[PDB]
Amino acid sequence: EQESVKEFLAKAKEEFLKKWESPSQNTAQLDHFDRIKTLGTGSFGRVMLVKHKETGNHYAMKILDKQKVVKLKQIEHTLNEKRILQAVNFPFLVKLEFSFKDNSNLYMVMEYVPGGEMFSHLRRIGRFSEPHARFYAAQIVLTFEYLHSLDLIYRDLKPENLLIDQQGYIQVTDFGFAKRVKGRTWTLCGTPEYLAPEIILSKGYNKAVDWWALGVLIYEMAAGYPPFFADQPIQIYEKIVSGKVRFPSHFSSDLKDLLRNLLQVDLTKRFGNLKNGVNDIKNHKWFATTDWIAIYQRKVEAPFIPKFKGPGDTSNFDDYEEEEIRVSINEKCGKEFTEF
Ligand SMILES: NC(=[NH2+])NCCC[C@@H](N)C(=O)O
Repeated sequence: EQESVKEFLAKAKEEFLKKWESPSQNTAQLDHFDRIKTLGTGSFGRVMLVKHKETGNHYAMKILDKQKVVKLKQIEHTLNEKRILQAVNFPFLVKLEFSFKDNSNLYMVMEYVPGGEMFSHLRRIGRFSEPHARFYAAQIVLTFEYLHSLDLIYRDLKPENLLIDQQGYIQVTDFGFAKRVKGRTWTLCGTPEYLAPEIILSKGYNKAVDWWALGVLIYEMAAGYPPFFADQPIQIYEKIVSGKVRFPSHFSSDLKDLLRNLLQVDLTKRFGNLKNGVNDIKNHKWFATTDWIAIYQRKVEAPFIPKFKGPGDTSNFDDYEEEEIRVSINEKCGKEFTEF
C-alpha cells in the first residue's frame, strides 16, 4: 500500500484511540430538543426526528429503553455502539453530536440525513445499474478499510442501515452490533439474509463477516433481491451454508467473479481476508473504473440525489405510531449503564 494510505490510517487510528480511551458523556439533555416525528421503531428503542430549541438544527435521536436493553440482553452492545460512535470520524459514517441518559433511557443524537434509507430507494426503483451499485459499494469498501484498521467489525451491513445524503452519498447508521475485536468474537447477531456461514455455525469469527455481507449487499443492489432468500430464517441459513449461489444473467462476468470471492463460504479464501486484505477487492476488475480517492473526497457525481425540501423534511421516511418518551421518577438500571 502507498505510504500515503498507511499514514492516513495511522492518523485515523491515533485519533480514534484518543476518543476511545476518554469517551464523551452527558453532552446534552432531553429538554434541549423538540420532538418532531418517529422515524423508526424496534424491540428496545426508536429513532425520532428532533430539533434543537436554541440552534434550530435537526437531528436523529436514537432512544433506547434501559429496561428493554437489559431484558433483550443488549447491554454490552449498547455500550459498544455509543463508545464506537463517539470515537469514529469518516466521510461515510453518521456523526454523533450528543449523548446522554436519564432515569429510563439512553439517547444518541446524530446528524439527520433526510434522504432516507437505501432500502426504500432500491425497492422503489427495483434494482441499481452496476455503475450505481459500484458507487455505493466503493464507499462501503473504504468505510470497512477504515473500521477494520481500528479493529472494529460492523456486523450489520444492509441497505436499511445506509442513509442517502444530500449529495447522494452514503452515511452508515446504526452501530448497534459494531464491536472492537482483536482476533475473534462469538455473538450471534446481524440480519438473517446477511449472516456469514461462520456466524450461522457458531464459530469464533472476525472481520471476514463484513466482507461476506458486502457480497450480499452488492448482489442485492444489482439484482433487487438478496442471494439467499426464503420464507423462514432456517431455510435462509441452509442456503447460505451450502456454497451455492445463482446469479441473474444480466450480471456482468466481472460482477459474478467478485461476488463468488466475497460470498466464499470458506472464510480463509474470502476476499478481504487474504494476505492482500482490502486490496484484492479494490484491484478487482469490477472496480476498474473506480477512482478511490475521488470517492473518498466526494468528488464523484452521485447516481441520484434524494428528493427532499429541506433539513426537516421527513417524506423519505415512513409513518409510525407516535408513542410517549416517558422518563420514570426512579432511576432504572443505573449500574449497568454507568459508562454511557
Ligand atoms: N433484504 C434486506 N435488505 N432486508 C431484509 C428484509 C426482510 C423483509 N422485510 C423482506 O424481505 O422485505
